[PDB]
Amino acid sequence: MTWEEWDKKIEEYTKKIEELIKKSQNQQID
Amino acid sequence: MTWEEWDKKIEEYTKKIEELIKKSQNQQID
Amino acid sequence: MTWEEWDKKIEEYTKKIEELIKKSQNQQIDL
Amino acid sequence: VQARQLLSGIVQQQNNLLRAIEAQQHLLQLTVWGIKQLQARI
Amino acid sequence: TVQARQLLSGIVQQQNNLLRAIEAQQHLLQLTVWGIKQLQARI
Amino acid sequence: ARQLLSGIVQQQNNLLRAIEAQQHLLQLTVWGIKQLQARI
Repeated sequence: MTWEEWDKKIEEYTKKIEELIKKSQNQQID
Repeated sequence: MTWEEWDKKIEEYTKKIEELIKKSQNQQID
Repeated sequence: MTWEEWDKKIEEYTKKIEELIKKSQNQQIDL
Repeated sequence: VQARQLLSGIVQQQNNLLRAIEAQQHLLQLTVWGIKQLQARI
Repeated sequence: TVQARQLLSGIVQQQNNLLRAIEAQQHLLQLTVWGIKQLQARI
Repeated sequence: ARQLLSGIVQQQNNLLRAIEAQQHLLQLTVWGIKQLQARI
């Protein structure tokens, strides 16, 4: 683990969740 | 954003996460 | 609270989440 | 058998689970702001 | 059926598993909220 | 029946995967806090 990787993994794991929320919102509407 | 606003949003999201968990438990016992 | 206990509580709950995520993997019904 | 008011409860429980995940995601986006502002002053 | 009585049993069961991981992540989040306030109070 | 329980089950996988990626974020915030705490 490293700081310059910290800022990289934070941004990529943040987007992984937001897509999974968008996917969970769509599956919810049913 | 200021820490004085940071604290306001923390104790506003926390009080609703606990509320959502309150609902999820009362719905879990069925 | 104390930072001594903070090290003991951070590591205690991380193990509880991993065991709870491990069981969710062993109990996810991928039909 | 007559799982009507059982499935229709699982759906609503799966909704509040989703909202609790969305609210923790906001909370986590408030923590990353604190660590990147505490780092800026170091 | 006996299978539809056990599929719902497993579905309800893992609805409990998803619920308690969210509970255990909130405890971890509140410790991160505490560790930030304590470190902020230093500077 | 097998269309809702197919969707309900699918949601349990979608909610699970969002928890795992959220745990990855939590471990990195704990990392950053301990790297700053060990400096004070």
